[PDB]
Amino acid sequence: AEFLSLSKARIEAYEKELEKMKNIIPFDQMTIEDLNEVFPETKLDKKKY
Amino acid sequence: NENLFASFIAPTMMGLPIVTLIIMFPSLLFPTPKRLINNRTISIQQWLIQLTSKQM
Repeated sequence: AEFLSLSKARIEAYEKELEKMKNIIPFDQMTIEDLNEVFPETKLDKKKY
Repeated sequence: NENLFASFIAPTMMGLPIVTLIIMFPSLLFPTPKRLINNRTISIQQWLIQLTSKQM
């Protein structure tokens, strides 16, 4: 009972993780902030290289 | 005595006209886009920085 539902939320969160990936880009030239969800940004002095 | 060069005597003038316009003007040659894909004239300015930011 528990393992079929604990995998179901892991199926439900994975069903939400891909549908948010379709939200980010409506076109190749789409947006500079909607592409700023998957690829990350951070605080000052994170990216060393 | 075939080819005689000439010269002209004239003052060579580094005058000082109104400068604070002339300083600001090579800022507006470079634009900055708020978009993901850009418009193929900033895109070769944006590449030219990537190079020489990887040597300093």
